Order: sequence, then structure tokens, then C-alpha cells
Amino acid sequence: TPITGKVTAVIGAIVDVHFEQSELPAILNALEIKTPQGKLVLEVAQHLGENTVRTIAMDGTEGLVRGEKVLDTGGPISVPVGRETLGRIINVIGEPIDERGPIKSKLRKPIHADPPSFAEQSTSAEILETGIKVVDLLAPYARGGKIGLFGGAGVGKTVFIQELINNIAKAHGGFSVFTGVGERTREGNDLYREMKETGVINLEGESKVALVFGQMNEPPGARARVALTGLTIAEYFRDEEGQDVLLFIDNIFRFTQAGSEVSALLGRIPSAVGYQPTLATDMGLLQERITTTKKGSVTSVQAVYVPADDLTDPAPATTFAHLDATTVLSRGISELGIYPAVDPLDSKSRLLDAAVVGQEHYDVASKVQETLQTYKSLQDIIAILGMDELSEQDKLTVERARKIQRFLSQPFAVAEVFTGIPGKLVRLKDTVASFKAVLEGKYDNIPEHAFYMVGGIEDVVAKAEKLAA
Amino acid sequence: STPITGKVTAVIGAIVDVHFEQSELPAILNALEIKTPQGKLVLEVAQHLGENTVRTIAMDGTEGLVRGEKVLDTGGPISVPVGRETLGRIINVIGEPIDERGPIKSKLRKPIHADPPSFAEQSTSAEILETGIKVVDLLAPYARGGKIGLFGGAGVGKTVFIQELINNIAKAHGGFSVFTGVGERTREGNDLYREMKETGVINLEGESKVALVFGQMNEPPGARARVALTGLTIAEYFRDEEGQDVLLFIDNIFRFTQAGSEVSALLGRIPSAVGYQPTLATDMGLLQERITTTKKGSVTSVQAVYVPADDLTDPAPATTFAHLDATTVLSRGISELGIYPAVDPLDSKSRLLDAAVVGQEHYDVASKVQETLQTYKSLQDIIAILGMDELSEQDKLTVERARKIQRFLSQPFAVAEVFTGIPGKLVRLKDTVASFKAVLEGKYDNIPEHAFYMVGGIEDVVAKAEKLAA
Amino acid sequence: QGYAAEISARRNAMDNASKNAGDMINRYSILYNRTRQAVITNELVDIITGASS
Amino acid sequence: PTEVSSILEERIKGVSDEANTGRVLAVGDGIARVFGLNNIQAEELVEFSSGVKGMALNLEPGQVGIVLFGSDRLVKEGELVKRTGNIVDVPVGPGLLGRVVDALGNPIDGKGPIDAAGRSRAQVKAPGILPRRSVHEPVQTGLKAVDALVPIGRGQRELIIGDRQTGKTAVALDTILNQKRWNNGSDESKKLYCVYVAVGQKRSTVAQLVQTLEQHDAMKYSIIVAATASEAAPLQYLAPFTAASIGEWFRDNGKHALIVYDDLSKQAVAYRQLSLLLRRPPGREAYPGDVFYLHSRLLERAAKLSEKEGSGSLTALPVIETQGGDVSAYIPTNVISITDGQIFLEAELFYKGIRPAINVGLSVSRVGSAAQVKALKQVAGSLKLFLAQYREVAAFAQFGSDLDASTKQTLVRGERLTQLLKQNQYSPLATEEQVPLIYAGVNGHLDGIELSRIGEFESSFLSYLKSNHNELLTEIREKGELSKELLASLKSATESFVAT
Ligand SMILES: Nc1ncnc2c1ncn2[C@@H]1O[C@H](COP(=O)(O)OP(=O)(O)NP(=O)(O)O)[C@@H](O)[C@H]1O
Ligand SMILES: Nc1ncnc2c1ncn2[C@@H]1O[C@H](COP(=O)(O)OP(=O)(O)NP(=O)(O)O)[C@@H](O)[C@H]1O
Ligand SMILES: Nc1ncnc2c1ncn2[C@@H]1O[C@H](COP(=O)(O)OP(=O)(O)NP(=O)(O)O)[C@@H](O)[C@H]1O
Ligand SMILES: [Mg+2]
Ligand SMILES: [Mg+2]
Repeated sequence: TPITGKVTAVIGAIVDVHFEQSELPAILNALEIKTPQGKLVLEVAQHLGENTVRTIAMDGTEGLVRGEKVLDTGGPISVPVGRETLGRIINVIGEPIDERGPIKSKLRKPIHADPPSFAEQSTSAEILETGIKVVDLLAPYARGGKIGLFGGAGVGKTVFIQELINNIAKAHGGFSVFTGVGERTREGNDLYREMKETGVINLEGESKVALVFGQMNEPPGARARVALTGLTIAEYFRDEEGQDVLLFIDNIFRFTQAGSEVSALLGRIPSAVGYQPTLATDMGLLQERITTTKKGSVTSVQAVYVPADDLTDPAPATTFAHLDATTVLSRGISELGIYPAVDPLDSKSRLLDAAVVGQEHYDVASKVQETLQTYKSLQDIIAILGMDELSEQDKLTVERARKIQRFLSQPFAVAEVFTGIPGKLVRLKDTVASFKAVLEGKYDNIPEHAFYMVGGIEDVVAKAEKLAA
Repeated sequence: STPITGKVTAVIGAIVDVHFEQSELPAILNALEIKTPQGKLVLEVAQHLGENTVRTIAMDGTEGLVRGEKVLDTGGPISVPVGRETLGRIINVIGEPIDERGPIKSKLRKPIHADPPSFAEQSTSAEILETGIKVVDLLAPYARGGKIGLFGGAGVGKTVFIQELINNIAKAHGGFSVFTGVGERTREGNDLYREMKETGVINLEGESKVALVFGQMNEPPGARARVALTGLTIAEYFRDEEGQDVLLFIDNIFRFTQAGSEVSALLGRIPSAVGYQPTLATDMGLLQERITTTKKGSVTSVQAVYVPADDLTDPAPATTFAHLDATTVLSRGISELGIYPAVDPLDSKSRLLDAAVVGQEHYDVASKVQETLQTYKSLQDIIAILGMDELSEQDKLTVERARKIQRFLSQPFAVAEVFTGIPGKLVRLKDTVASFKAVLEGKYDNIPEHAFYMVGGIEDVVAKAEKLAA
Repeated sequence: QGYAAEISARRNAMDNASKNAGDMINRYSILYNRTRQAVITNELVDIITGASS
Repeated sequence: PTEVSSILEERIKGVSDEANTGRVLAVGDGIARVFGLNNIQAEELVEFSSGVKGMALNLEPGQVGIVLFGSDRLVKEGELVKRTGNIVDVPVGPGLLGRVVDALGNPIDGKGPIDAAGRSRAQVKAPGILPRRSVHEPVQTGLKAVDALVPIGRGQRELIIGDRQTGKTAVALDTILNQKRWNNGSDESKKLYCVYVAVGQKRSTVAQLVQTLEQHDAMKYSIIVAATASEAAPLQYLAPFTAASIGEWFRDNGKHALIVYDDLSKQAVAYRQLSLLLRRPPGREAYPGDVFYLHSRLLERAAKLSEKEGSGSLTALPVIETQGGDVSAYIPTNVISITDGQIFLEAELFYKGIRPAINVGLSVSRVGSAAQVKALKQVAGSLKLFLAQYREVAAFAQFGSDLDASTKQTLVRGERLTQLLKQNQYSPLATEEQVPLIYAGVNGHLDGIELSRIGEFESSFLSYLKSNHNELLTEIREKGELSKELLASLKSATESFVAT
């Protein structure tokens, strides 16, 4: 029969429940309190001893009264998996929130499950052309890999991701799982408009994507979890239905921030910068699940937020080691009006290797970086003495680097309402040649401005003729 | 047999709580023993927590300890064997041998905690101890009976330096010497024991001139936190009861403070600044003040001081300064120039640099050398920005002379032959002063910079000058 | 004429160097105070947390 | 063979015949408080009724504090907990070679049961003052910059430190790959077995790595020990210790292992996690008070034994990750002073084309020339100091004021020397390939050759030396010491070629 507890304590997002006899709900299990509303969910975080557990609420704890009856549901949080969830908008608690009735799947899975084992691992080095110059050229993304966008507030991780969804997701065929963690509901409402219009989501048709949303208005339990819901769904599409899954998370930072939000109330001594002492392994459990395995490929882009624009903050510091290509957004670079505001010198990928991209793309890359790194080394002399004090070889490198720099900027179709110029997509072979020519000085005689915010090398010769009139 | 028994009630890392019957507690600083499968495990009482319970610190690893296990009161502080019987032996923190040469057969043992000599027992002397090392003897000369610290961040040459000292001082020294290894590299210790044998300073089938006390970083805080006092006691005994000259070598004294650091919180103390224990000042005081020349006899000590993160204003080293008669400051900036030893000629100081102790000429040379380099340091702005071109003629010469001088302050150590492949050169204090005097008055302005680098006395400057011009 | 044209240039150039390093000083001054400030707070926290336990 | 399923059922028939403690008080966050277990050892292993294992770390008066090796969903209040009667320990012996095991030494590759010559504990006293020797054997990495500038010795501990994504792992890897030269031989005392400890790495990244080891037939002499990102904090913290023992077997038994700790920054992150949750009060940056002791006792376990003890060595390459180049942060500082020198890798160096992005300025090996090969030593006379003087003159070059024939001279050579040390990943070089390169650079035969062309010089040179003067190359190798005539042949040989 039903197992019922009593609400002994409420502090913020934490509820303490006492259970009458012996059989205490397992750690990670869902509990339910019936509201006048619908119901409130709870997740058993720990056994306090003496038949009391301490839970994290998946929703607000307003109005809870000490002594309240709490129903044990005898399992982790469940979510509808499989083809039934495609084009549905989902909860943290795996429910329909798209005002469109029950998600009638066959199976409901726990959100909590162990990461794929070591024997089950599976690697490969296949490029995934993006049409984005900086990436294509400098830090190539990999099919079935783990990509991450790093950046502080308003540098453009969200718009960048929308450019990736733009290109890859259209001509991908297989299934997508978009997960809004701790972002704007506006953005999520926009993305639901955006899909019904491209036809990725067809209310009356079939659909290629799925929507899960624990947005920034949610309590920290909701947000500490909603990504695990997304993941479970993707993991089905990967392991059961052996599919290529595109998995966009935005923003994954908001999961670790939520972890800290509750952590002190969970009774923990804090750690450096006031983070939960478990920040690394709580990430390892989640990150280690988003992966390609011998049963299915997963490419994933994750948006990484960077507190206070500090890259060494312990949230992003710990992330990096979980990615396969890392591409960083500089605030400064955006203040130069360079977009995407990538850091040509901080961005990395395992795939920039001659064995993968080939000697030329390899070398056009290095030489581009040396050029940029030199410009960087001189930033100080030029800041005080200016250009006139540089030598001759130095002087050239700078004019060239400033061109390479502007050329790395690219108009994005999705960001059109910010440039004005209709967006461009350059190709990989296109980009390499283009840059190689510039590095052979075959364009030195062109005003720096021409290189700014245009497509491939053809667009440079165009704009320069336009302006030379 | 009238033995006192207790039982272990907690183990938390290096902290072991013990419980005893009614008001019958061993006092603070007493040693306790636990008889384990392999050897014994020494504890040291730290607090009286109350309710007949004491907090101890373990002189070893605490794994394998079972709550409710019998503890035995030794009745007093940790004991070490003392006297001439410790000569040629290697000792661990708890006065036990580690050289496998059998038991240290001395007549007396002694508590490692002891009181520091009264104000009225002190002995002030401005006597000078010639090192052979050009920069020390010129600029910051070490005092016989003195205390002498070697400050240095990691790998700037402390241990090498201190060994060069032992190489020289510890032969010409008529008396005995203790060396304490406090939290260094087991292998460094290994070398020393094999050097001592080959320098002759130790002789396992005859007479030996030195005692060896080891407590390296391979060992838990409690142990690393007391082995200084173990060593220091052996010294004390020769000072006060052999009524004679000792040389006390500690490497590295910063690990006494660090080890103090590592258990502080487990003993339940709120951290002080830079997460150092609240007792830093007084704890260092309580040790350093025993290491001291007194009316009964003289100690002379060389303590390497680790300067964490190359930060001299780090609470730990910053405190140690007050304790030393002479401070040798090694610098990364210096060492990076290939200038060994890495001594900072300006920041190094010794009380004995006073005309009254070394004569006026010595003091004047030493001051001028300093002015020179200070100027050369001050001008390095104008040299970078406007070259060497844009200079007064006196200045151009001051710089010329400063550079020549920088080099003449380096010197091949014997110990460091593995690094220079250059034979160890030792320089006499009078030869130091004379050559610097000469250099200073310009009686050497023609000789190229390289001729002063990694050589001994001015003989060697001339020798090299010609050998190279050939 | 060449020398007196150069001296003018040296003067003007050095002049701008002073203006820039002037403006740089201002920036780093602001950055200095931030770092100082946080050094104090992060250092303090370490103690507070050590102290609650 | 003839119903293989029937043989496994008959051998696992009679086993449970002699199995007739504490109860759990509270459980949360990898920790279980437990009433009872009265006879338990500090640091003893316990099985929970549910299956999951754990370790006792806080034997307090009322209760015991246990870190778990697993998840905890499976542990409930009141569930019975059981004494093992053993301290954490591992299988050891050459049976591990080729295997990928977890912190406790369980196969995780898929290749079935480990065969061990025995079992060590995870914590073991380091060999004393007494049974050791001077480090005198090279551990040849085949990395030009490293083997001429910071030569590593059989027995020494050598830090690899730098920021994220700088090439720390790459240095360690290229070292392992190299040992092929000796491990496919039969002279046991020239061999170097590698142990690679993965701490806090993601699994696929350990995968991506064992693949490369195999792509290089390098796995037959390695043992990976993995405590990946997702595993319990206790396993992460433990791995390096368990690993140290696995390779201690080699050292104790007359052979030489190489342990790569990739990386201690994470082990400390995890060791921080046990403690904060066990509620031990924190040290600086929330680390425990003895986070130093943590590493010191591991790293001391590397040593080069004396003849009486079998001359076995164990050599350590710990890795450490900094932030923003700051080496003055807690942990790096700790380890920096524990080891016999460091190799600093730098991002700035990297992006302008020095790869390995070793920082000569800051990298040292404190053993020094004692562990260099005599030949390499001979032609590397003064290189490291010179390379310093080179940065010196190159800093003064920024004044862009006219150079004389002395400064331009050393600039030309330093630029070419710099360039000559650049090296592609996965290509360790034999000593006799290294030696003539270094000799050509040092004695200034490279000094009149275009900088972009020094690339082609290297392979074109080696190609010719193999072809023609192979008799030298084979002497250098066999003898390891350039005799006076060999300097002659080499001198001639180089000049010859530089005139194309
Ligand atoms: N590629 C781009 N082209 C043009 N504008 C861009 C680009 N990327 C970012 N921006 C501008 O920067 C702003 C922030 O971009 P957005 O994609 O919201 O970044 P975000 O870093 O994801 N911000 P947030 O999610 O609040 O932390 C937008 O309003 C754009 O105008
Ligand atoms: N000699 C080299 N030439 C070219 N690339 C190299 C070299 N050494 C390392 N790299 C590359 O730089 C990238 C990162 O190098 P890595 O060896 O992982 O350094 P790391 O410090 O271990 N990075 P991580 O541990 O993941 O933060 C890899 O993709 C390598 O291909
Ligand atoms: N006189 C010298 N000549 C040449 N090299 C030296 C000299 N002194 C020190 N060095 C170099 O610097 C390294 C470190 O020497 P060492 O004395 O161990 O430094 P340290 O400061 O004692 N290390 P630590 O005890 O951790 O602080 C050696 O390996 C030598 O290469
Ligand atoms: Mg040392
Ligand atoms: Mg790495």
C-alpha cells in the first residue's frame, strides 16, 4: 500500500520528511505532496537518521505546513522517452507543458542513471564542418563529440548556438534534443516559434527535435535537475533506437550554480568561492553521460556561462576537461564589434591535427596563430609607443594580423537583426585557401576594413572595389 | 612496574584521542606508546579535552588503529639518547636509530621539549666565522656562535649552499655537529650520509664528528613537527654538558612551521592569516630561543628557510627573520642569471658588518660594492629605454664596474660540480676584500666581464683573462 | 634642418608616450584596487569558514 | 569447448558455507555515519549489505565515518554494515602489463581477471635514507628540448606543470612511446615499464589515449589506472597510491617503472571533497590541512634503490594544472617544492610555435647532467645557459636600436637553436638522431641557413647520416660517448652536408 511521510521541516528549497516505520524511501526517489494546485515533487537527497529524510523540492515550497502528509512514489523522477516526445515541450519532471495533452510513450525512465562504462567507450576523429570560419579553420568540431561555448554575459553563446542549430540541425536528418537550463523563457518561447516555422517541429506532421525547459525562473531543485531529463531522453535515442542525436544544452552552467544555491541548506561546509564541495563529481556524473558509445553517436553543443567573466572560476575551470572542442567568447572582442567574438588564441579542439585536417589546413592554422600571437605580444609597445616604434617585419605582421583578425568575423544569418547584412556561410576548403592567400600577403594592398564582416575571400575583393568607389 | 593505561577513543587522521581513569591524566607534551604488530606507535599529548580525555598527536601513521586499544604512559616527553654515543648514528624523531647499526648505547636520554635559557644566561660576542664563500664573507659575514638563516624559494640553491657550508666549516671545526633533516628529500639525506663517510666526517669503524637526525617529508605532520627538537636536544647536550662548540644544521626549518600548520585545525584551532596556525609566532619563538650560545658553551646554526611562493612577506619566513644574526637571501632573479650562489647582495645582511668588528676598510669596501650595485640597479630603467648610450661617463663606468662585480660574487662550489663541471674554488676572506678593493678603484677596468664569472680569487680573474685572450 | 626636425619629433613622440602611460596608469590603478579588495574578501572567507566549524 | 557454460556452474557451486558490524545512522553525499564496527581499523575496508564498498576514515567515539566507493542510492539508514578486516590494497606483478584497471585494480578493459604475483597496500612507507643510490641512469624521452635541457633520471621525480591545454599530457605520452626502443629488446635492466594514472579525466579521454598507446604498440609495457571524472571521490584520491604500488613492484624486483600522475590538482580536488563532507575543518582554499602531506608521501615513494636492494628504480612524472599561469597558488607551490625539478609549459610559447612549449627559463632538472647520456652532455655543453643569454639579447632587441656583430651573432644562433628544438608530437628521437642535430646547432653549422628551412634541414640531415655515416650513428648509440675521433668524423660529416 502507499508509503506516507510527514513534513517536519521547510527551509527554502529543502523539505524534511519523517516516515513512520522502517522502510525509508531510497536516496534519489521522488516524493509527492498533494497541493490545491496539482502536486509538489521532492527528491530524497539524504537520510538524516532517525527515520527522517531530507529532500530537495522540484518546485516552490510556499505554503507548506509542518506535519503535512507526503507520499512516497517508490522511484526516481520519470520521463517519457522515445519517439513520442518529438515536438513536445517537457518539464523537469517529464511532463507536457505545451498545452497539448499526455505524452503517450511506452516507457518512463529515471533521470538518474550511471554513465556509460569504459568498455562501452567509442572514439573516432571525424570533422563536422560548421560553415563558421573561426571554428572550421582553428578549432574544428567533431561529429559525435562534445562541443562547448564559453563566455560571459552577452558575448553571444546563445546566438552562436542558434547559428549551429541553423546549419547542422537542418541537414542532419536524425533526432535533436534541445534543453533550456536556466535561460530566458522569452528565448524558449522564441525557439518554439522558430521551429514551427522552419518545420523542424510540425504540430500536424512529424518532428525532428524535442524540447525540455527548466528556465531561470525555476527554483534551484528544478534547475539542478532539468538537464538530467533532457539527457535521459537523448540517451534513449542513442542506445535504444541507435540514432545520431544532436543535443544542445543552454546553459549548462546553470546546473552547477543551482547545486550551490541549495548546498548550504543541505548542511555542507562550502568550498572555494562558496561552491558545493561536490562540484567536480556532480559534474562528472552528468557530463560523463553526455557521450558517444558503441551503440550510438551523440554530438552535443553546450553553452557554458563564465561567472564574472573569470575563466578560472571553479565552475568553468572544471568543465573544460569534459569537452572535445572548446570555443571561448571574449567580451573585449565583441566590444571590437567582432562576431562571432571568439578567442582565436584560446579556442581548442582535438581535431586540429594534420592526421585529420591535413598538412596545409594544419599549417595555415599555426601560421595564422603565430601572426595573432605576435600582434598580442606587441599590444603593450603599440599601446604606449604606437606603431612608429615597431620594426619593419613587426609592422607588417600587425597590419596582417589586424586583417586576419577582422577576417575571422563572419555575418550570421540568425544575427541579421544586429548586423543588418544578410548572413554568410563559408566552407572549410574555402576558408583555408582564403586565409593562406592572406598569409602569403596576396592581399596586403587592401584596406583592413574590407576584411571585416564578409564571407570568403571573394567577398573581400568585392567590398574593397565597392569602397574604392 | 607502576604502569598507566588508557584506551583509544577516536582517530581522525593524525589526531588520536585517548581516555584514562579518574584524574590521572598524563600531562601535556608527555609521550604515550601503543604496541603495534610492527614496532610501536608514539603519541604526544596535546590537550586535556576534559572528562578524562586527552587529544594527542601521532609520531606516525594512524591507519590500523582500533578504538578501545590500550595506550601506555611513558611518564614524560619524547626521549632521545644524548652525548657522544649519537656520533656517527642516524636518528628518527623518537630517538631510535635508523642506520641498522644496533642500539644507541648512551648513558643518558633527554626530553626533547626543554626550556629556553634565561635572559641572564645569554652570551653576546661579535666573533666572525670565515665561510670561504666570497659574497657572505664580504657582505653579510657569518658570526661564530651566531644563528644564520638561508632564505630561498624552491630550488634556488639552499640545500646545495648548506652542503657547501658543511663541506668547509665542518672539517675545520674542532668540536661536534648535528644535522637535522626536517621534511626534506629522503634522497638528500641519503647523499649526506654517503658524503659524511667519504669526507671522513663519519667513520663507522672509528671516530665520528657528527650526529644525524632525520624526519623527512615522507613522514606525517606530528613526526615532521618534533624532529627539529629531537636534533636540537642532541646539540643542546654538547653545548651544555660537553661544554663545547657545536654546529647545528637544520634543513629545512620552514617544515617545522608547516607541520604545525597541518594539524592545527584537527586540534580545533581557528586558522589565522594565510591559513597559518594561531601559534606561529610563539611556537617558532619557543624553538628558536633554545638554539643559542650561552655561558656554558656555544652553538652556531645554519638553518635553511623555505620562502613559499618566493614570497618573503609570507607570515612563515617573515617571522623567522627576527631570529637570525645573519640572513642570506637567495634570489631567483640572481640564479636565473647563472650567478651561483643565488645570493642577493643587497637584501643579505649580517649584524657583524660594522667597522668595530671587521675594520673600516672591510666595511668601506663592503659599503661601496653595495652602492655600486644599487646604482646599477637604479639605472636599469634608463638602460632598457634609452640604451647604454644615454649615460653620464661616471655612470657608464659605475655600470661597467657593477657588472664586473656581479660576476665576481659568483663562485664554483665543490658540492655543485655536477652542475658546473667546474672544480670547487674556496676563497680566503682577506683575498675577498683585497680583490674587491682593487676592482673598486679601477685597477682592473681593462679585463672583460667573463673573466670574473665562476672563478675564485683575483688570481683566477687574471688567469682566465689571459687564457681566454689566447 | 634634419636634426632640428628630429628633435621636434622626439619631443612630440615622447610627449604622447607620457599621455598613454598616463592613461594606462589610470586603468591599472583601478584594477589594482579591485584585486586588493578581493584579496581581502577571499582571504577573509577562508577564515570565516574555518571558524564556523 | 564442449559446453563451456557447464564448467562455470560446477566451480561456483559450493562457496557460501561459512558466513554466520555496525548499523547505518545516516547516509548522504558519499558519506555514511555508522553506529558500531567496534574492532575496525582506521582506513579499513567495509562492505555494505547492499554491495557497495567503503572506507573508514573517522573513527569517532559514538560512531564511524565512512566514504563510499560507490553511489549511495543503495545505502539506507539501518542497513547492516560489515567489517572486511583489511586495509585498502591492490594486485601487483607483471600481470598488470597491458591492462586498464580502476582504483582498486579491477579490469575495466574487458580482458578478464588480473593475474597477480601478490598484493601491496595503497599506503606504503617510502624507502628510507638507507636503501638508496644516486640517480645515474637516463630515462630518455626522445624530446630534443627535454633530453638536452632538463634531462630526467631513473629514480627522480619531475613535475610537469603549466596551464590547461598546454601539452602537459603530450610530454608524458611522448616519453612513454619512446621506451619501445628498449622494451622490445631482451635486456631487462634497460627496460622502462609505464604506469599512467588517469585522475579526474573523462572516460573517452582515457579511451582516446589507450587507443594511441596501441596505435604505437606501447600498451604491452604500460598499465593505465583509471579514476575517471564520474567515479567516487575516494577512488580518485586513492588511484595514485594504488598505482604507486603497482609500479613499486617493478622497482622492488630489479626493474624500472615510470609513473605518470595525470593529475594531482584533481586528486587534491577530490581529497578536498572527502574531508569537507567528513566535516574535517578546512585549510586554505577549502583544502584540508595536510593536502601537502598527501602528495609528499606519494612522490617520495619514487626512488632509485641501492645494489643491495636490487637497483630497481621508480621514476615519477606528476602533472599539475595551473590557472592564469599562476604557480603561486596553493597546490602547485606544494608539489613544486616536493619534486626534483619542473618542466613549465606555456600557452604564449605554444601559439608562437614553440612545441613542446617548454619554458627553458623556468624548467629544471635538479639531478641534471647525472642522467643525461654522455654524448648528449658533451655537445649540449652550456646550451641551457646560452639559451638564457639569448632571451637576454632578444629582450634588449625590443629597443630596436642597432645591433653589433656580437649580439646579432648570438641572436642568429639562439633563433636557430630555438627552432632546432621544436618537435612534432608522437615522434620521439633516438639519441644518435638528437646528438648530431645538437652538434650542428651548437658548433654553428646551422647559422647560415634560412629559418623556415631548418625544418627541412633536420630530416634531410638525418636521412644522409643514416645513408652514409651510419657507422658513426651506431657508435654514438652503442658507446653513448663521443670519443675525440668521433667528434672528428662528425665534424667532417656535418660540414660536408651543410655545403648541401
Ligand atoms: N554572432 C553575433 N553577431 C551579432 N551580434 C552578436 C553575435 N553574438 C552575440 N551578439 C550580440 O550580443 C548579444 C548577446 O548575445 P547572446 O547570444 O544573448 O549572448 P549570450 O552570451 O548567450 N548572453 P546571456 O545568455 O544573457 O549570458 C546579442 O544581443 C547580439 O547582439
Ligand atoms: N608537439 C606538439 N605539436 C603539436 N601539437 C601538440 C604538441 N604537443 C601537444 N600538442 C597538442 O595540443 C593539444 C592539447 O595538448 P595536451 O597534450 O592535452 O596538453 P594538456 O596540458 O594535457 N591539455 P589538458 O590536460 O586536456 O588540459 C593536443 O591536441 C595536442 O595535439
Ligand atoms: N652553486 C650552484 N651551482 C650550480 N647550480 C646550483 C647551485 N646551487 C643550486 N643550483 C641549482 O639549483 C638546483 C636546486 O638546488 P637546491 O639546493 O636543491 O635548491 P633548493 O632551494 O634547496 N630546493 P628546496 O630544498 O626544495 O628549496 C640544483 O639542482 C642546481 O642545479
Ligand atoms: Mg633543497
Ligand atoms: Mg592532459
